[PDB]
Amino acid sequence: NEDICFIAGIGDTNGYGWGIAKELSKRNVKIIFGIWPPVYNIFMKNYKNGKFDNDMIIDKDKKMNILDMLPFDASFDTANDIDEETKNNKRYNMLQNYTIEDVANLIHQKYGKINMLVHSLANAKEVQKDLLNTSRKGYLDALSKSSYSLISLCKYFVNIMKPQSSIISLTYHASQKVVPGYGGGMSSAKAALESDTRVLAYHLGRNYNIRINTISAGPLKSRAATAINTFIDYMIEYSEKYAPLRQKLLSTDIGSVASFLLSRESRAITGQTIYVDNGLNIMFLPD
Amino acid sequence: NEDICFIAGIGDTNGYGWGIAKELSKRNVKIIFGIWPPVYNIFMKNYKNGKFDNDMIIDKDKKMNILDMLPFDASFDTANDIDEETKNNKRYNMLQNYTIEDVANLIHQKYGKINMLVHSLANAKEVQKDLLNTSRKGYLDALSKSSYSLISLCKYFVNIMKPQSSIISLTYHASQKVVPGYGGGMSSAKAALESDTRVLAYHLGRNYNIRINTISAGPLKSRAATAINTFIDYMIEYSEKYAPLRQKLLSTDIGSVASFLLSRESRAITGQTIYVDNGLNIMFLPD
Amino acid sequence: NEDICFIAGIGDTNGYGWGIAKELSKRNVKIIFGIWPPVYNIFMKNYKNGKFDNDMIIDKDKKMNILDMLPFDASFDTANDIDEETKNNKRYNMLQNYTIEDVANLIHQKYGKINMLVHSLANAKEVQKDLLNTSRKGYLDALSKSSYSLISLCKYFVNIMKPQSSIISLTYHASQKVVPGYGGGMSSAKAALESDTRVLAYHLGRNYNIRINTISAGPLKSRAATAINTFIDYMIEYSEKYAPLRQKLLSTDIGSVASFLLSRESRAITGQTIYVDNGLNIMFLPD
Amino acid sequence: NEDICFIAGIGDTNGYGWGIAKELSKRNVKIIFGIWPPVYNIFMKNYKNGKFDNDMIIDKDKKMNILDMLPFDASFDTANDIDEETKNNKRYNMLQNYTIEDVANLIHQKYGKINMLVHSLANAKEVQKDLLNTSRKGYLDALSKSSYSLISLCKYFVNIMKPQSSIISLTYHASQKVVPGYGGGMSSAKAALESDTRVLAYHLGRNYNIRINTISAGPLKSRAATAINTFIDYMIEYSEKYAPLRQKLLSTDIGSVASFLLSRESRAITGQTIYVDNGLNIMFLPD
Ligand SMILES: NC(=O)c1ccc[n+]([C@@H]2O[C@H](COP(=O)([O-])OP(=O)(O)OC[C@H]3O[C@@H](n4cnc5c(N)ncnc54)[C@H](O)[C@@H]3O)[C@@H](O)[C@H]2O)c1
Ligand SMILES: NC(=O)c1ccc[n+]([C@@H]2O[C@H](COP(=O)([O-])OP(=O)(O)OC[C@H]3O[C@@H](n4cnc5c(N)ncnc54)[C@H](O)[C@@H]3O)[C@@H](O)[C@H]2O)c1
Ligand SMILES: NC(=O)c1ccc[n+]([C@@H]2O[C@H](COP(=O)([O-])OP(=O)(O)OC[C@H]3O[C@@H](n4cnc5c(N)ncnc54)[C@H](O)[C@@H]3O)[C@@H](O)[C@H]2O)c1
Ligand SMILES: NC(=O)c1ccc[n+]([C@@H]2O[C@H](COP(=O)([O-])OP(=O)(O)OC[C@H]3O[C@@H](n4cnc5c(N)ncnc54)[C@H](O)[C@@H]3O)[C@@H](O)[C@H]2O)c1
Ligand SMILES: Oc1cc(Cl)ccc1Oc1ccc(Cl)cc1Cl
Ligand SMILES: Oc1cc(Cl)ccc1Oc1ccc(Cl)cc1Cl
Ligand SMILES: Oc1cc(Cl)ccc1Oc1ccc(Cl)cc1Cl
Ligand SMILES: Oc1cc(Cl)ccc1Oc1ccc(Cl)cc1Cl
Repeated sequence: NEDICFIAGIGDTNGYGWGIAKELSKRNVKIIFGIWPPVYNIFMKNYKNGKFDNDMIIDKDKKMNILDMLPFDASFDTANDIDEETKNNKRYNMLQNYTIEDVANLIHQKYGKINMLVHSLANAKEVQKDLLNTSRKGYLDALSKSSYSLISLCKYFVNIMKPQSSIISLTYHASQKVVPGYGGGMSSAKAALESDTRVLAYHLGRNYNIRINTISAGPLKSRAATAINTFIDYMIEYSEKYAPLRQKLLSTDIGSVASFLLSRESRAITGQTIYVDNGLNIMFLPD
Repeated sequence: NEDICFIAGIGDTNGYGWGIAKELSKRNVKIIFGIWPPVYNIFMKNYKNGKFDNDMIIDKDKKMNILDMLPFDASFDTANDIDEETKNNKRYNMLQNYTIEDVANLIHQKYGKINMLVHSLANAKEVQKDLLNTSRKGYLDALSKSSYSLISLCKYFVNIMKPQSSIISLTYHASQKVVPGYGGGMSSAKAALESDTRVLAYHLGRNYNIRINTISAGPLKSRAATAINTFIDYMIEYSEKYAPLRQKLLSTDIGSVASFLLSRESRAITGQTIYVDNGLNIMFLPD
Repeated sequence: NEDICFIAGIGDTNGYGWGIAKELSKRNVKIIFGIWPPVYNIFMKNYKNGKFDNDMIIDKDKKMNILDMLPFDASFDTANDIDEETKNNKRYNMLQNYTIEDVANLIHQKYGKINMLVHSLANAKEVQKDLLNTSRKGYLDALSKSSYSLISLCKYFVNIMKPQSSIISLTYHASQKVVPGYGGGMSSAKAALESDTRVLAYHLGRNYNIRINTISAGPLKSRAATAINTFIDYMIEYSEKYAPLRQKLLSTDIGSVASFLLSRESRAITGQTIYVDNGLNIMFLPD
Repeated sequence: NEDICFIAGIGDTNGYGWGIAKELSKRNVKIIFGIWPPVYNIFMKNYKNGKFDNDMIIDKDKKMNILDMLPFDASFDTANDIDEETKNNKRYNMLQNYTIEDVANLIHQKYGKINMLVHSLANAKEVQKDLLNTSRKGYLDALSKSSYSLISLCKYFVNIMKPQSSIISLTYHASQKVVPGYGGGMSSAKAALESDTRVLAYHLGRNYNIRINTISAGPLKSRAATAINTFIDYMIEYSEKYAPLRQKLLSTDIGSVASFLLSRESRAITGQTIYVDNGLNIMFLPD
């Protein structure tokens, strides 16, 4: 009965955010996209010109249903946080209500309360450097955008969410085991995020009866995966060769798990890291 | 084609087996019950007598569709393995073809290939003794009926299963953290079950493209729970007071997760221990 | 043969840093203290006036041996990071060579290379708030001082350390399980630190043949423990009542583990979180 | 008083038992060997013949001081438990008092109370079969000789131990992550051992103030390793290539950790699985 989900983190149809949007669409959930300003206009132009029409197809006689597309920057908690330089940057100057709090309000004003929230974003200026070579600023940058954004998303979205709502984010196993190449303190950020998921599950469960979990996804060749210098090709080849299930991992494989976790079906699951990675995580060595 | 699930471990309607059966029925999965011989004839009597009618109600829609109900003993792998005493037993004498292999063959003969397997059983003759006071015979019994039974189930059932099939079992957090009353080597059995789940995931995944996972449930006042040392009333009271989600854990809460994990929706998840306990496992201590 | 250890984080003799210093002293390791400027002068004055003389006693006819006491701020990586305001702050104006890099150099110039390094510090402006109420600045503050400080300590100290050197830090179980009261993103910081310990173990082991581990200590009534608002009294009472070993946890209990980990005895252990907490961590519920 | 350690699981000098014996000897611990009857007389022959002389050398200082060497079978708890076949066996007929209880009594009769206990043994009749092809008899054998043996050891040995005593066993990471050749239910046995370590820690800690821990060792080319499926040459080659610390793992590396955990130095550590594998366990995949 009128399910509304806000997917924070979508710049195209090659990431998990898209896969999550498709699977939720299949379940008749109304989709609102939160889009980072640097790519917002290139996203809208593409969409308008029907460049994603093929990607919105679900099976046959069923195509995706996007309720809304909003500019969104998870760096900024409230309008008062936006530094003057960003406020007048070429790509930010034409946009408004793009902070975490302002999007929360905008959504509420326009559609009332929502019941599903997705954290599908991450960033680190120095992802290309290893932990040892990461500067304090670069490290704090990764934690701020990749980790804290989650806590902020919750602080502000819980006011516009109904009890028994569900919140998921996306993580990676480099938090628990060493993955060379996953630098800039991204591993640090994922560890924090998985730990924050537990602490948040406590507060949100007790105070609001809201669930929060995180999906630790396997490798997908998304735009950001390529920014890591290649790393992602190796990860994919390795996973397809050594995982219990040797099959290509699709963004919709994650989508359908996200979808389950966001629905009332998973009402007794909260605070968990759920692995959606073809079982790779359970392996010790290659064979 | 429809789906067929064999559920091994149903003795009444107050356990997880029944709850898993209910949820799969919502999805129109044809259900087959594996019933432990000692309680087979009383179960049949209660069923005939319409004592479960109410518990088989799904909603205005339809009622639980039970394909078949057969006697099943996880203590014996093949007909050869049954001893004199059991063969000579009041309850078993009147029944036949209840060993793991016999049941595989019988299901297959009658209904063909299945695609969903549920291990929802456990036993430990010395459950009421703490680990230090448990005998070798007692300890190996717990592992035999609660642990190996899973490996046996797989070995024999895989020949009668389709590719892309799915298997689940039930575990408890006592495997990972000390739970004082959970004796007799049940903690040990659960630890081995959770690890066996991984190894099996590797084997079944690579060789047959079949998934296996385990659900770590919170407390439910079932026939078996009632036997421990009351242990279960305490566990339930503690969970409902300190879990992130303060709400009654129902057998159907686990059922709906079991249903997801047994469907194609979770095609990318294998070898995992999913926690369905209202988030109790994430807590360090009472708050 | 001339063992030199730099303990970063010591404001008095009530914290772990002191306990680690005593146990290392007992092994004839030369001790250098790194002291945060806000408490440096009050520390020296106390020491000079023999206020710690009782605390330096080890058994009989054996008293602690402190090679040096240096002002140290783990907020600043190099002299170029120190903001002008701090540089002229009442407590910082009379001190110099107190950044991570400058202490590394100072130590090297004065004593040559060292072989043991201890990270025994932590801080968070908003420790009193829960994760949900923690601001972005407060969260980043905790990660910067509590987590990154470790990575920085390593980046700069590896140049002044011999191969087969050992590095330990101190962590807390709130990283893995929820501990209400452990706020400000300290839990976040500890999770990062435990994950960073693994990544660092990889780089330091391969490139320098240096080990790094972390001790997850139980509750101790240190100065900082009291800053958490009481929380620590509850933690201590709980631990003394429910831990496998019901005995008072002493700073020297941690000291002797640190000491082992820093010695060549632990040459095959790296990247690990070692629990020194009277076994509390292994418990699920109170009894 | 001096310390006495019983080491159960010595068959030659190429295993972990011997390495643990060497390191404890450095500390002047009096060593008692528990030797599996099938290899008792060849061990005695080799010893008399001075085949171990070289391996008993500690340094210019002193040589390994072995208090006693007795026949020990972890397959039998008491004299009553030995069957006809074993009683009738070539190797056993000439020996006596080799059951777990008999050995406890005999040590106690001869030397009094001990204070250090080492479980360094394992067995699995079907180790060369993968888990899916392992029989019930095979699986329960692995658990019986490799798992329960620990619980038995404790039950019987605690009466002959001082308060504040310490116990260790050896495990392998195959319990937590899939290691393809580690069959026969050895992975299962190790999983149960690691969990049993926690439960035992609770019981022994509260009731007797006794600690128990387990060491998860990396690969060592021992008699038993040589039997697996060569599995062990691969494990060793992989470990030496990908572990954080690229150096040969020696039995004495584990020995020195065992020695620490068995001393008062580790009074605050219990119920733990300590990893001594050069940090191999922290790696996700080869780099
Ligand atoms: N792709 C993988 O292999 C993989 C594996 C594990 C986890 N993940 C996780 O999945 C999530 C999505 O990553 P992806 O792989 O889909 O890449 P992606 O190309 O989808 O990028 C994520 C999106 O987040 C947006 N974003 C970046 N900074 C933002 C900010 N400050 N505010 C708002 N939005 C911002 C980007 O525009 C981008 O569109 C990430 O959290 C990532 O850590 C990905
Ligand atoms: N009830 C809980 O609180 C709880 C919490 C976590 C996990 N679990 C797990 O869920 C599973 C189901 O148990 P439950 O809690 O529903 O209680 P239950 O008694 O309803 O289920 C146990 C069933 O196993 C059957 N069984 C016993 N020995 C058998 C044998 N040798 N061969 C075949 N069947 C045998 C019994 O007939 C019984 O019906 C168990 O594996 C249990 O470990 C239960
Ligand atoms: N005390 C406990 O109960 C407990 C439990 C688990 C872990 N720990 C960990 O042990 C470590 C030591 O804490 P403690 O309990 O001994 O408290 P403590 O009173 O010893 O405080 C730690 C020291 O670090 C110093 N410090 C703070 N900020 C610094 C900076 N920017 N640069 C340099 N030094 C700085 C402080 O002056 C203080 O003396 C911490 O990392 C803590 O997280 C403590
Ligand atoms: N070797 C490795 O690579 C490795 C890695 C991790 C852990 N471990 C563990 O270390 C321990 C010691 O084994 P190892 O590697 O030194 O090889 P090992 O052969 O030297 O030690 C095993 C010993 O156990 C004894 N034993 C076998 N069955 C017995 C029974 N029923 N009763 C009493 N004793 C019995 C054997 O006589 C043998 O001497 C084992 O528990 C093993 O699981 C070994
Ligand atoms: O978490 C990820 C894991 C993988 Cl294998 C690939 C991509 C991932 O996602 C990111 C990684 C680094 C940065 Cl800076 C940003 C993002 Cl979105
Ligand atoms: O695992 C369980 C956990 C809980 Cl809290 C309650 C019941 C459980 O299930 C069992 C426990 C012991 C035995 Cl002998 C048999 C079963 Cl079916
Ligand atoms: O980690 C700790 C755990 C406990 Cl139980 C007590 C004190 C601890 O140490 C700290 C906690 C918070 C801050 Cl802001 C600084 C420090 Cl040194
Ligand atoms: O646990 C082990 C792990 C490794 Cl890598 C090598 C040897 C090991 O030890 C054993 C393995 C199997 C059996 Cl049947 C008996 C033992 Cl003593």
